Amino acid sequence: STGSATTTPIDSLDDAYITPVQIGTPAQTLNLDFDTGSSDLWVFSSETTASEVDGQTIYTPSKSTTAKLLSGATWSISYGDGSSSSGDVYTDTVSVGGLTVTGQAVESAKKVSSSFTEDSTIDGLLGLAFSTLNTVSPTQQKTFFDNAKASLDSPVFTADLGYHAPGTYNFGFIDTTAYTGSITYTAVSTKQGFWEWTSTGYAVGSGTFKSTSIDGIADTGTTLLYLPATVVSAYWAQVSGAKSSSSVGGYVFPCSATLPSFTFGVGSARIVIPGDYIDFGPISTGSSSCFGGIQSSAGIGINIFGDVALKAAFVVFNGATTPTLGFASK
Repeated sequence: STGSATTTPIDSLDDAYITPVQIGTPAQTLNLDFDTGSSDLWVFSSETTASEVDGQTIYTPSKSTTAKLLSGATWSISYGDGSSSSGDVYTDTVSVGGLTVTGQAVESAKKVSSSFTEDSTIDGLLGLAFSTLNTVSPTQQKTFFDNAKASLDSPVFTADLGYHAPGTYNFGFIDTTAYTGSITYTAVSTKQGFWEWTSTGYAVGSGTFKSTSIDGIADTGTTLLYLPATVVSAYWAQVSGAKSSSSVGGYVFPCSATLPSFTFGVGSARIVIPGDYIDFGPISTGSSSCFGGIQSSAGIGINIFGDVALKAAFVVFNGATTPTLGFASK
């Protein structure tokens, strides 16, 4: 089997992407944030504290004839931006772009933190990291991809995120019309539960390529590109007026700037992030100070190839027995 679903930016900055997901019988369609940095499929629901729901579409298990309470199971998760949610668990039928999993753990939110409440466009998350990170207790649950893998034509999914435009998540096949040139595959460590890999270096604009190993994760749930402070400093030094602001919480730059591109290495191959991808707009409405899309990972504890990087590529998440990551230009 295969699945193919369009994923759509939630706002004009590509702060995140939502993908429609069918849950239950009859289908309840929720717009979920496909997150290769986590491993829980959770949703706003009929069980979510009413004051914490503001415009999201909710899953109502009692209206689904295939929903079953997973007795005793609870979940609780926190993300790198400090947001969180928790609740109990159902199993139900979940379909993405024509691909159907029965008995998928659907984690029903009883509580969500303010950032989720305040974001009316995201109805929940669909985790695509490794199932070892799944937070369900006392019986850990599998991700949608893990549950689907054996049924897929090929044990892969691909992320094709758009810049200020829709893109595609495919399951079970590689769309050879969706990228240019060749796909370069690179090794993955699953030891931390992430799609963790090692970039072979970087360049800033038209500058020479610096060969250096950068360990990081391919994380569709993170907006920006988080890299070592040395790298990030080298990038922003090429932007007149750019500075790191502790008050704002990262590098800012004059909105009047034309940003240089940023290249990252995948083996011998190169992915070029156009400068425009690195502009995340005024720090506050009407400001002429703009927030940078490349930020320091110092104090995160890990480098993160977030959407800023991934949307410049066609990315293969290969879930074969020995997982690997593939990147192509597009």
